[PDB]
Amino acid sequence: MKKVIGSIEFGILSPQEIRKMSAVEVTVPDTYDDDGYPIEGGVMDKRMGVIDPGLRCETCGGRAGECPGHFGHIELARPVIHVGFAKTIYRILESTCRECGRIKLTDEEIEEYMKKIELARNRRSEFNEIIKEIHKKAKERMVCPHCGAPQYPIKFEKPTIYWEIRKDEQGNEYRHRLMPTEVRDWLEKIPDKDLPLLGLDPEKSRPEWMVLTVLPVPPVTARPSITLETGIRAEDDLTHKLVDIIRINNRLKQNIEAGAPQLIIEDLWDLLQYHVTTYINNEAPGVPPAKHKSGRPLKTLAQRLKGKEGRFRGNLSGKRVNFSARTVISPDPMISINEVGVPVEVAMELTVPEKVTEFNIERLRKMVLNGPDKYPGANYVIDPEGRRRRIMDSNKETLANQLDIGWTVERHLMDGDIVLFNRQPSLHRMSIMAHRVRVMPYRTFRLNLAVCPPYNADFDGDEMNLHVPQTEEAQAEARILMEVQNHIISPRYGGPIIGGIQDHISGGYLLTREGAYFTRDEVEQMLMFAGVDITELPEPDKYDENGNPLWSGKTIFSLLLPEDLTVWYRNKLCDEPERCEALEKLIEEKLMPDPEEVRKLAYDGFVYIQNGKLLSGAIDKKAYGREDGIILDLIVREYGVERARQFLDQVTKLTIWVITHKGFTTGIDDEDLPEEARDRIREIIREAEERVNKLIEAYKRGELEPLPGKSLEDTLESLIMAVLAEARDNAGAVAEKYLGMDNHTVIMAKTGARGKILNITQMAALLGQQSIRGKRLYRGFRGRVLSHFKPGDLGARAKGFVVNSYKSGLTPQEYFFHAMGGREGLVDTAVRTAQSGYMQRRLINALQDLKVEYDGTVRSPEGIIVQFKYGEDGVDPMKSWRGKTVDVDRIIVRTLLKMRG
Amino acid sequence: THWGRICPTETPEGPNCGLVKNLALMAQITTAVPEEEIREYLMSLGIVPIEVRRPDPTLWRVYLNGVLIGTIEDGKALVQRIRQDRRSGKISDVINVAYYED
Amino acid sequence: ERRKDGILYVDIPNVPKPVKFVYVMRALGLERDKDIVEAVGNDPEVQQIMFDNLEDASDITTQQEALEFIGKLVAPGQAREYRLKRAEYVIDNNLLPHMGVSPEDRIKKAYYLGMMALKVIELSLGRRPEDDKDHYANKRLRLAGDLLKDLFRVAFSQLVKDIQYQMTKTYQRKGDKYTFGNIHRFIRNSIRPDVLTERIEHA
Ligand SMILES: [Mg+2]
Ligand SMILES: [Zn+2]
Ligand SMILES: [Zn+2]
Repeated sequence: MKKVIGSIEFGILSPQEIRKMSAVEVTVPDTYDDDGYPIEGGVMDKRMGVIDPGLRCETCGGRAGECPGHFGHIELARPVIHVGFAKTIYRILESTCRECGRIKLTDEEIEEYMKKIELARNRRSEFNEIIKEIHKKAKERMVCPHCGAPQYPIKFEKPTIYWEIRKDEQGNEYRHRLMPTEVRDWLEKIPDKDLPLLGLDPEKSRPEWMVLTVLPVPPVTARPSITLETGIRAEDDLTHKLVDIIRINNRLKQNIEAGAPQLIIEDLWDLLQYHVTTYINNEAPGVPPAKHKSGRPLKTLAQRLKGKEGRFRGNLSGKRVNFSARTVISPDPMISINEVGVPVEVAMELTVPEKVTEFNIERLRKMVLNGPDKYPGANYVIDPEGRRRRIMDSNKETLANQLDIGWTVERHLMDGDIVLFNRQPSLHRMSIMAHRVRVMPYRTFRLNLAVCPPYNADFDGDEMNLHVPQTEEAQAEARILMEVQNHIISPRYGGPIIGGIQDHISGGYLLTREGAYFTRDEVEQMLMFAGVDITELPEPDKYDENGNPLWSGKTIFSLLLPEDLTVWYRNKLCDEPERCEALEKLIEEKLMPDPEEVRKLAYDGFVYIQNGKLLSGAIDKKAYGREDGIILDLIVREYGVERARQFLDQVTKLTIWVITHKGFTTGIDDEDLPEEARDRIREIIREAEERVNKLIEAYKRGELEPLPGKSLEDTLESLIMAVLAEARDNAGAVAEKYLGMDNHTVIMAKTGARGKILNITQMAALLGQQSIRGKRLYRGFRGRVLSHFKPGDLGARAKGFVVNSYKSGLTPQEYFFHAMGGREGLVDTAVRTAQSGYMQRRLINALQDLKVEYDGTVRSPEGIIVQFKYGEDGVDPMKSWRGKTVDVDRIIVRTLLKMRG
Repeated sequence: THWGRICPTETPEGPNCGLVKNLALMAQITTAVPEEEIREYLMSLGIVPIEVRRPDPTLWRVYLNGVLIGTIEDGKALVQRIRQDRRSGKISDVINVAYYED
Repeated sequence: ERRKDGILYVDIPNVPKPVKFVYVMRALGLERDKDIVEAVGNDPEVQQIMFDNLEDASDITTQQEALEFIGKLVAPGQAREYRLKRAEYVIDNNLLPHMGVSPEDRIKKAYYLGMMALKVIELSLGRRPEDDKDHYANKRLRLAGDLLKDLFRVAFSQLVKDIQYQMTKTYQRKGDKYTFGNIHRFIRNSIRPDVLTERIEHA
């Protein structure tokens, strides 16, 4: 019984429609009356609808607040030109014969233009161009091809005055004003077949209807009297304009019926036209804006729509939606990735409506007995009829014994309910996801750490919002479409986006590091902590000196992987490619070598898993990191989403336990270098400075070759920058060479958990050149940056090259240069946000309508076909492996291993 | 040129970055001395006013608070004399003098 | 400004449109072409540049009619005296007002215009570089003292206007015998300090 508007076609109303659609013929300019009652025949009649309280509508019989209002019409004495259609009318007049009214065009031209219009229907711009071309062609013509009668030029005077420049018997050109009746007579004779070329539809917009003969009156609800603080019924501007229209119409009619002279009839006609134009649009060009009773321009129909806060552009907005909360977030890895911790106070306010049935009557009875204070309680109960009551304490004991099927209880949030989670600014799709509630004390939205990357959140004061869907359909949509599990693989690049970040990588490396063994106590404790379901330990690997059994980390990790997973790849720790070559040789030769042989050839740079057993390699970013998560991707794409969630939720806790109870830290001595490395760095710096000075001298004495792209100075600057960058790279290479892998900072950098090699270089060896907008520092005094350098100096030290690392400490000039660099970085960060936001807004406004049809095609909102078989292959980027439609190599290897095993 | 006058680090983050600054600890902001006393001083130093002569390629142009007031020769000697008088206590410390050889 | 053709122009804030440079110098009483050239320097290329500029002026205005032309730009009042007064007003109170507003100050403003034109010419020829707008030699700080000075100036102007209006109204509604009978109370009873107090406070 409830249908959905499938389309809206716009047209021009006909006078007959306005007459029959309307109910009351407004004739008397009557206001609200002294007693605030609707006067008969007034602007606010009772057939128009009632907004005043305590009376019934005449037409529908509805009380104020339930009567939608009804339309009325005004019978104009003389035709009036609509302001909006004035330009269209003028264009039409220049294209049709004065006598026949047909289009002044040859039949062949008509056929050609009709074909072109049929082809370019959809494209609005091309349609307008064709219309303008036809208008120009017709207007340029002088003799009607059908009648041969002359067509005196028509001149348009803004806003609604038309002049026909006619030639007298003496040849003088005089302007003859076209009265609206003449325009109507001209427009009526235009046949239907000529309308499509003229830019019209002969079923919804006829040219005769552009000139108004009947003016509809909006209902009282559309023009309500907002009243005033004093009680004065502050009227609507539309009401005042309608009153003036009625007065002028009656005056014009009575003078017409009294045989008045033509001049006064013309005066009243023009007054009516001006009033109508200012009522439709009070800001129409060439129209004096009508003043309110206070002397301000009246807001009219045009102004009521073209407002940023009006119906257009105003309904779309962001306001305080119901059932929402906002607070800071704190981390906790003890909950599953698809769970969120909610404070008790929030849970006691964001109620969710639940209808009581046979299988949940007792739970709701207990909840309503708890009242609105105990946590598992309710705040409102709705009877089957529809009244709402607050539980409180007076009637807490009742409303439970009288609660049966058909009631509705607004219980508090409980564990398992579905809830959305948002972080602003919301950039991509993953910024809103659905979580499961887990009510815990204190006041913070607890969030699992593996879910941080998609949200792009850090626990340094960031705030998040959650919304609680109310209806069952919304809850089902959130649960099935929006859960965190389904969004492991990012739609952008087809790889994972949920995975370990900082400890989940470093601790994994510590666990799987070569030569790492654990005692029985640690093994049992970490397995129980991770939640892994086990009941007997595997066979010990290697015995302690005093006789205690030991277990290598690789087997413990292998206890998590599925029973038939098999994969091999090269991680980021590969520094001796020969060993990787040997392992690849063996694996490719056999496809299933005996695990004993692999043990002798094991190397932590080459991960190899056979039937769920980790035989070689170590865990790093490429295992289950933010991107390139080979193992996590394999689990997602081969064992289903639930298995992937379980694997992530176990490996996270296991790695956290091992890093917590194994010890991980960093001190000031993590970037202490031996004396030889310091001497090497010092001599590198000195040599680079010497070369720079040599370049400067060569430039000074005219010995320089300017490449075509640059002048002498620009070439000099390019050479200097290249030399300094190469020197910094050499120093970094030396520092990296002398820093061992056992160093914790080096571990963090190499595994990719956090930081880059450049950070170690800057902190230990050398900071390097400082630049602004890709150029050497130059903005300062005349010829020098600081005041402590000789003017006209281009040496490396004097233009932003700093030679002290963070450990050694910066001299004041170096400190100032570093400040310049940091300020530039901050400014760039500040501006790029706005620029990217603008670009994204443009792209979304352009592309947010495209969708995949049921036949695989992608169609524009106006019906144009944009793409057959979306993506030219039909593969969702999420489902794609890494861009490839099907990774047939993995398929071949996996099937061969499964069936040959 | 912000060295010693504007703190190079303390600045808000966001739209106001760089546009809002804080004075350095050694910074000192000056007030104004009566300008006609200073003008009388430079005139006594021997700068012939612009009404009696015109700028020439071999003449130095003297500006006071940005307005040309006369011409002189050997501007270096003039600025040396003014500085010596400033640190001899003859005139106030508000006066600052610089010359451009270019 | 120096256009791409080499012809100089001056942009007065009140005058809606730029004026040619030699016209402006002649309006300030500097009429001699030799003196106009001398006021900007003696470098021969600069001399030739201004020879071209005065040739562009074509001696259309030599002593007068420059003020009349300016009056043509600045809302001509259709009267010789009206155009003359408008031209001299915008000349005195909008061409370097820091040099003074008396008609005598025009001859002094001529030299400043000349040195500005010399700066523009030197920049055109590359003899001097651009001026760095961020250099603190070119920046000043508006302290609390001068801001208070400006606010107090505005408030005091308002108070003076109110004083004049109140004095005029009281005289016209009471007659001569009261005003000059005892001027002290007459002056004292027209102050209305609340205008000043509320203006400064709300600012
Ligand atoms: Mg943050
Ligand atoms: Zn009704
Ligand atoms: Zn015809």
